[PDB]
Amino acid sequence: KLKVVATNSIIADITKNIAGDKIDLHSIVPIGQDPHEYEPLPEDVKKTSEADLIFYNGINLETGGNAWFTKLVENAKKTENKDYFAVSDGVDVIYLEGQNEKGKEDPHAWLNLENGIIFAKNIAKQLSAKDPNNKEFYEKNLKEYTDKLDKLDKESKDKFNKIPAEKKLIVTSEGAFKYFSKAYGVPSAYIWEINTEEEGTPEQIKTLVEKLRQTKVPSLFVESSVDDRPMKTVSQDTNIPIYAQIFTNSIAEQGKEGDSYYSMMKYNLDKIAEGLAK
Ligand SMILES: [Mn+2]
Repeated sequence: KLKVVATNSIIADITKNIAGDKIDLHSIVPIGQDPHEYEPLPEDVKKTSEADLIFYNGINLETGGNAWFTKLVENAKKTENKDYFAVSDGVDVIYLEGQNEKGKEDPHAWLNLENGIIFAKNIAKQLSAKDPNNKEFYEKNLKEYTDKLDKLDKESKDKFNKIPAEKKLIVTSEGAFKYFSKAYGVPSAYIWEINTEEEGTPEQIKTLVEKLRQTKVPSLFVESSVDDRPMKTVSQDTNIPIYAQIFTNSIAEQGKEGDSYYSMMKYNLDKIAEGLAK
């Protein structure tokens, strides 16, 4: 079987939905772990060295800071667009502070379903190229999978468009939902910008509190993977409740709610549409 390596559980789950049991799949960043600044273990080094095909997010998720993915593919003698592929190729990139320069791409593309569809298309393309015997199987699965994501995308856009505009604001700790905001027409507000060193300072908290007091947003949200003390403080200082915990960097453990890219996004979209209609 084709030996495939995915850098994280989101990419691995999309790959499973396209390839099923036709491949030997290894995921580096485990469920619930941080896909930025991760430290690969010897098993990840060995599996990457043996892989036929490697999938990574790109757009600086795994190549910024410690550049753990760059070190991994360099030590494995794997070549870009031959052995390893960025599944984000083709997304309409967002840049930090709206400044279009290499290195300023915002990595959080999968938080809108159109980009999850692009990820899937890139995965199906490269699986079909490396394993042409299963090309028809991968294309059938790609069509079924992207139909499922597209239906969820259309339903959620219809729900957000109904929400009174004065309520439509997605508030999270990190500014990680800019792709979500662009796709769904829901502006973002947050405590700290992407790549901030000190997360949840008194200055950051005070700044968001002052912004939110001038809005009618009825609910705040908090990422399940972050320390919730900064958002709890914002919630108490603004008197706006935290409606739900939401997924950002990972799917959930198998058997739990949100244990796939689709179910993670359905959970987020359901909780945010519900919370903002309050
Ligand atoms: Mn992030």
